[PDB]
Amino acid sequence: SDEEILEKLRSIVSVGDPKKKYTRFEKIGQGASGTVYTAMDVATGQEVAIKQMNLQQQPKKELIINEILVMRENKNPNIVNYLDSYLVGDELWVVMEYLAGGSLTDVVTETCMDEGQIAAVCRECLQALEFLHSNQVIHRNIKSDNILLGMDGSVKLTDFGFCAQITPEQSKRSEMVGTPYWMAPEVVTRKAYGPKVDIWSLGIMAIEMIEGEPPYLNENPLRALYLIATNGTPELQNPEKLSAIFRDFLNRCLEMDVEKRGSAKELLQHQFLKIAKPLSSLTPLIAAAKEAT
Ligand SMILES: Cc1nc(Nc2n[nH]c3c2CN(C(=O)N[C@H](CN(C)C)c2ccccc2)C3(C)C)c2sccc2n1
Repeated sequence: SDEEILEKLRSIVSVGDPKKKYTRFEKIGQGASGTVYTAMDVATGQEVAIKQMNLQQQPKKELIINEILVMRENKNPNIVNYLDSYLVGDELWVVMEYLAGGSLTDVVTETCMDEGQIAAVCRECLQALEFLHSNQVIHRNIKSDNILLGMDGSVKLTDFGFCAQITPEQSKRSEMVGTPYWMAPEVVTRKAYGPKVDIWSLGIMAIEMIEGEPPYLNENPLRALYLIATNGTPELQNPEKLSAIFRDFLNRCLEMDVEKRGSAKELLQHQFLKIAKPLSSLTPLIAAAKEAT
């Protein structure tokens, strides 16, 4: 019975020796959620990022299976590409594309962004969001840490461990999942929510690009969880620094009324995304974040 859920996971993964298909292994990161290596596809000569997790020691097969499956059926230019999976010696190896420009968290916490650079990032993310939302997938963990950057300034979404599928029959969801500071109020208050929670988290992510961090970050997770549920729409520290069209975009991402809050399809047409700079204008941000590290 359990955990015979592994049979699905062992049926998912590709077979064969990952050692044979990839060489030039170099460690690039090592968090609590695994360790990332760079490597070269012996075939195409292409560079890949391989995440290695301890298995059991995390876990949870139900949701890590969900992560693989969801990525496979949801390929998009604005989503970090999933390549392969291999289970070797109680380790789950997930081969992903390599983005060398680091994360949006490096940028937002070490640099200042102009409205043109923020609009370019918001656009790419909404493009990924509209695609997932049309395929009835809710990310539920949108934050700057899950935005990866290409050396050319490419903006791509990652981390599908927390996503959830939806149907016309079950159009909502009720689990208190995600990361506290980015969580929509309707999620914090255990109400039935929809895809628009990702829109809220995008808005908080925009606040990151503005102020360097999401609201209440000095407070502890539970304290922040309380602050969100009571205050509703978060206040900017210096709202007047923003153009009126940026403030409008923000207010529509952070609208308490789910019905009034924008959808990804809607927000892609907003006048704030007009003044978007090309993605090349992100490379000095990237360069700046690298320095001071
Ligand atoms: C680690 C690292 N990755 C880089 N680029 C990447 N290319 N491809 C990928 C990454 C990072 N990735 C990733 O899954 N990171 C997650 C954390 N994220 C999701 C919140 C992670 C990091 C460390 C340990 C476990 C899990 C993938 C998509 C494989 C880069 S660029 C400069 C430094 C750097 N350091």
